[PDB]
Amino acid sequence: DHSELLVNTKSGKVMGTRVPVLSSHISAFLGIPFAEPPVGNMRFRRPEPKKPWSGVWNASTYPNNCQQYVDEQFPGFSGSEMWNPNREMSEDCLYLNIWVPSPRPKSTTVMVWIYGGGFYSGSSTLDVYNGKYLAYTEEVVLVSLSYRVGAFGFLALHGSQEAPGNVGLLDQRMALQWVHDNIQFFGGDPKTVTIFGESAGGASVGMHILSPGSRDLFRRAILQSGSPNCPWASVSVAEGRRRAVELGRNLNCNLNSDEELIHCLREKKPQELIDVEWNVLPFDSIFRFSFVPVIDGEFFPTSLESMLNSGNFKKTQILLGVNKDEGSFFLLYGAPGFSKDSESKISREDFMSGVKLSVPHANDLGLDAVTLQYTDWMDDNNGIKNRDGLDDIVGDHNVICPLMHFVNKYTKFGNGTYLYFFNHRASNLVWPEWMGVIHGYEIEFVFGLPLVKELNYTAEEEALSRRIMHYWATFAKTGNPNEPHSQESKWPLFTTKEQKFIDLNTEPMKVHQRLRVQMCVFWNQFLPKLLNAT
Amino acid sequence: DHSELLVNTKSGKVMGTRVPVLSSHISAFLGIPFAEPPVGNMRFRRPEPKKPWSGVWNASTYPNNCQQYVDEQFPGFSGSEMWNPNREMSEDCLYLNIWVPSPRPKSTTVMVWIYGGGFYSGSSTLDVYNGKYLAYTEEVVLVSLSYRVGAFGFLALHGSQEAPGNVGLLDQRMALQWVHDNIQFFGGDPKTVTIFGESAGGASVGMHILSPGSRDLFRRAILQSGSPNCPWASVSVAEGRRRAVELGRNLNCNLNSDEELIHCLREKKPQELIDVEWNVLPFDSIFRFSFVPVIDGEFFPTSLESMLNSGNFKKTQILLGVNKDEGSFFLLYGAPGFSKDSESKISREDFMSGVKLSVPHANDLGLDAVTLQYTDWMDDNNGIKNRDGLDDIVGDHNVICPLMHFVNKYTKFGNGTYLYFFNHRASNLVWPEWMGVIHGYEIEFVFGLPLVKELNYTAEEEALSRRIMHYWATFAKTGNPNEPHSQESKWPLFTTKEQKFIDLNTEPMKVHQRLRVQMCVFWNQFLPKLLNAT
Ligand SMILES: c1ccc2c(NCCCCCCCNc3c4c(nc5ccccc35)CCCC4)c3c(nc2c1)CCCC3
Ligand SMILES: c1ccc2c(NCCCCCCCNc3c4c(nc5ccccc35)CCCC4)c3c(nc2c1)CCCC3
Ligand SMILES: *[C@@H]1O[C@H](CO)[C@@H](O[C@@H]2O[C@H](CO)[C@@H](O)[C@H](O)[C@H]2NC(C)=O)[C@H](O)[C@H]1NC(C)=O
Ligand SMILES: *[C@@H]1O[C@H](CO)[C@@H](O[C@@H]2O[C@H](CO)[C@@H](O)[C@H](O)[C@H]2NC(C)=O)[C@H](O)[C@H]1NC(C)=O
Ligand SMILES: *[C@@H]1O[C@H](CO)[C@@H](O)[C@H](O)[C@H]1NC(C)=O
Ligand SMILES: *[C@@H]1O[C@H](CO)[C@@H](O)[C@H](O)[C@H]1NC(C)=O
Ligand SMILES: *[C@@H]1O[C@H](CO)[C@@H](O)[C@H](O)[C@H]1NC(C)=O
Ligand SMILES: *[C@@H]1O[C@H](CO)[C@@H](O)[C@H](O)[C@H]1NC(C)=O
Repeated sequence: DHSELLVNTKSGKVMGTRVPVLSSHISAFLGIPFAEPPVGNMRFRRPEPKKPWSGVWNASTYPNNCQQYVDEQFPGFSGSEMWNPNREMSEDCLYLNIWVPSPRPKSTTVMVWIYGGGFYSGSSTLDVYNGKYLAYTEEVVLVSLSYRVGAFGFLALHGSQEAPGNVGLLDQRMALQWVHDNIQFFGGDPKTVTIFGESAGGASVGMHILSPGSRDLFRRAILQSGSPNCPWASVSVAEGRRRAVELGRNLNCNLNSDEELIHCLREKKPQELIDVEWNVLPFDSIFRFSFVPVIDGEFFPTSLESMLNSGNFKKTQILLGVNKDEGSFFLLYGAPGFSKDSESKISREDFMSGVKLSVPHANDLGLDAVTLQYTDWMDDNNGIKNRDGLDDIVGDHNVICPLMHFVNKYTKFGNGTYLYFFNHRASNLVWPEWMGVIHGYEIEFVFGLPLVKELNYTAEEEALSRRIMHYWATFAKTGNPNEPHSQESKWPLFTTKEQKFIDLNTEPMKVHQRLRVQMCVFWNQFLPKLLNAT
Repeated sequence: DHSELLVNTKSGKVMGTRVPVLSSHISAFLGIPFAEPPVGNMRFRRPEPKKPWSGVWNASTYPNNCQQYVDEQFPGFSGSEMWNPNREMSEDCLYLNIWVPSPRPKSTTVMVWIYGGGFYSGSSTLDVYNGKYLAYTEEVVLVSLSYRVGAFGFLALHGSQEAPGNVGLLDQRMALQWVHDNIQFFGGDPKTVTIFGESAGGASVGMHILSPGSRDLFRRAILQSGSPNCPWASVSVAEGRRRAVELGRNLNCNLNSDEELIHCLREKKPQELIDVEWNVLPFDSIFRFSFVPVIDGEFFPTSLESMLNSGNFKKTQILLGVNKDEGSFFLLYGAPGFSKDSESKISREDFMSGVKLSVPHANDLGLDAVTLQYTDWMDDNNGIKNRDGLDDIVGDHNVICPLMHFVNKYTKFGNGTYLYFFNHRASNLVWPEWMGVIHGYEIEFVFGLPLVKELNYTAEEEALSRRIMHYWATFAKTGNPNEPHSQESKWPLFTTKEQKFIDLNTEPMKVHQRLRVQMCVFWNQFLPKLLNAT
């Protein structure tokens, strides 16, 4: 061995780079390969482990991002563009990044970040996912992985080994296997790996908790605004096959066999796929994504609900939560009457339109039930109430209530649950006020952006960020976000009986109980019963 | 003619009696016949007009009450016994009573009282229905009528002219015809007759508004805690026939034809019928009564809802309303966990039991919907909340929400609607506090009991009574409860757009809008849709 930036791993040697962070410096190993390029005939296939290399892999720069749909709704607007790929796209995109304190630790807590983006997009290289603040401030080794999205990751033709489904999740698993096998060389402890992620990454985290083939590869878990049972995070194998054939149909493929369909899809340029990906959804919907995880009998041995009910999952500690206005983004992008530069007060007809888009699988009685539950009939033409109503419908149904169902099912068998409600609206938010505390906007706090002066956060936002980062890292280290014997207020354990959680914001800690219970009884128990009966 | 107590009517002469009232005196003509005794072979038959008589009918004393079930739940307790027959019972019971100011007016406003009691009980002669205070204080001629209840009034074998159904309602119509024909001799104006009643009497009032054969016989209407469309106030002709045959079956009757069944029922003593009357209900229920009005194609030409929708009803002014805790009585008598001398905090299981009794025609999804609508899931074991919840369920479903549906349908075609919410709990109430403002407990205020010192009301309750009596009588006189050009606060008109109502209590008037709208959308629109689909 020779110097701090050189690490010899089981796949070969890697040379990283020294990075400044908050007046100090750490090491960064960017763009390390964890799988063979899933290109050509390996499109849609399971990933294969990266063949070891001779020489020194240069890991001074970010890798390519996976091939994906790029948002152009607000060209140049920082609010949207901060989510788009900031590197060239390529199918050659299975890489990971590691930020390591300096001096190199010996055996320290590891955190592995799994990006969101609806299973159709996302990048490990975004500015908001820069691991250097968290690695430096909390003294963790912070890994970000990547995985195939869209059809490249989730095209599913169950029965075929050429496009089985779930390959994106197997990408994530392979990176976790590599971390298990190699992170000791960077000074990480492979026995103390926390996986964490947001939205689709939060669902993904839950999915590794459930999947037998993944559970052993990590210790602990954090789920931010996402749950493995969310209504958008998986499809049946029949629905997967249906969408894959419809994809073929949109590209004039031969549909006579899997073999013909796959061969045709493998010859298309990546953009051809992405150009028609959104055409295969079965309903007029918002918060529904075309190529997502499939309940295949393999990655997931049975239905998610039967797994949760029977305790068929990894038993460990989890820390998880939701933002106050999870719905607002999806409505802005997808529902009539919502706009970025308006207050977006919603008429009764835009309301009813929005209900239908939000619960696309409901029949008419079901839509009446939703409408009744969320309408203030003493004031039914209030545009603000209609707007916020629909924001709650989308948030509750797609994020908060499936998370609460997960949390209640998990807590029965698990070894410690910590639950949060993030309701701080950042002082420098570029999105309009009506959108509130937006899906994804806790991530900048978790990654320490407010510690960076030039980004224009307040001092109280810096404090909030430091507190969150320290909850997250102390939890990853110990299974408990609270500092042993500190003076600070204690985040209590969520238990089956008392169902406690805390808010996360710049005000003194407040403990509450039974997060959105009234609505979640509707979404989790009554409505599914209504739709099954009718 | 000769003196004030002697009146010559079209049926013959009547001698009344002079009655003291509040330091003064008025005349009372008690127990005047309006139909032939509906006895023997006339049991279950339409009423026949009373044959005129020679000589002077002595009308100095109250008539017999109709044959009915007598409440013995709290023997001797004034709260219950004030509702029971206070005269001997007889099938010979079709009489009316008239209270007339002194000196005899010439042509004054007339108010005709139709008692409640679920169509199975009630009496014109109760102390709480004594018309002398209202007649004296407001200078109206106050009539109370009677009508056959239970099977005697409502046994229905559609197709037969021996027991057609609705004969009790035809009793009421015959008394109204007699008033139309004869009240001028008492100094009443037959062109200005208001019919008013409570619970089943309120439903009955609505029924005469709807029925073509009754509409012409009165001018204006007042409905207290009852609506013609209430779920307990009518049955289909198939359900009527079913219950009449089951009545036969309970009495070992021959069931081979209507002719045989009726003949057998006509030989029974009245008590035999009453002893088994409650056995014929199709469900385990509260707020459901065995022999009630039938939707026959004659009294009611079509379904009540089609009548209301098409404007097929008398167009006039109406004044109507509800009490705050309409449910409490039915729960006390009928639901587990409610008792008179306890606070009646209700367990979750007594709650679920009570929901089932309250909505006996719902399937299991429907019961889940009701449960969800009325349960505070942040506090679901609160015994007080469970108690009050069920009190609201019973009240909303059986009284307030059908009244609100009636009020909204009527107001579209009608000529002026005044709506109230009576929420004063009397200072001397003998029932427990949990029961609140009980079904029937506005009646003592409408009839002026609080003006009587010995009855132990407060001075503010006396004021309330006087205000109510004056609303009721000014409305009966003019079609508007408000005094032209007075200084007092104005009860506004309920309109389709603004849906205003007032509270009635001892505090300054408050105007509100959209009475229990949130719950009434559930009962009136969503739940019936849910039960029809499933
Ligand atoms: C986590 C991850 C990402 C986030 C995010 N990204 C921005 C979301 C990008 C919006 C594109 C939707 C159009 N979705 C589409 C797709 C296709 N075709 C389409 C064709 C027509 C219309 C829409 C289409 C094909 C490929 C798949 C997508 C944003 C937010 N939070 C996030 C939190 C908050 C607000 C702004 C955006
Ligand atoms: C308007 C009119 C009457 C009212 C009233 N009357 C008191 C209500 C009497 C309770 C009896 C129910 C049992 N109903 C029953 C019947 C039969 N059999 C039964 C057999 C078993 C059990 C019950 C039975 C046969 C005949 C029909 C009834 C009361 C109130 N408000 C009223 C307002 C308020 C509280 C106290 C009572
Ligand atoms: C998490 O699991 C640990 C250990 O498996 C639990 O700690 C045990 O608690 C039981 C009962 O209180 C004791 O009998 C054991 O001695 C404990 N084990 C150890 C090693 O401490 C702990 O209670 C679990 N935590 C939660 C929140 O369920
Ligand atoms: C009740 O009916 C009366 C009369 O039928 C209504 O008064 C009429 O109002 C219309 C339109 O404002 C006028 O053209 C008539 O001249 C009025 N008639 C009389 C004789 O006054 C009255 O508006 C109705 N009230 C309600 C509340 O609907
Ligand atoms: C590694 O490759 C990157 C690619 O841009 C380059 O910028 C850098 O100079 C290279 N460093 C070394 C040590 O080869
Ligand atoms: C911070 O604020 C300045 C001054 O208004 C502004 O010009 C700049 O764009 C902001 N910087 C960032 C990184 O948002
Ligand atoms: C009328 O009959 C009643 C019946 O009790 C009786 O009390 C009263 O004395 C009679 N009065 C006359 C004038 O006959
Ligand atoms: C009125 O109050 C008195 C004194 O306590 C009581 O004894 C009496 O029963 C009450 N009277 C009535 C009519 O309720």
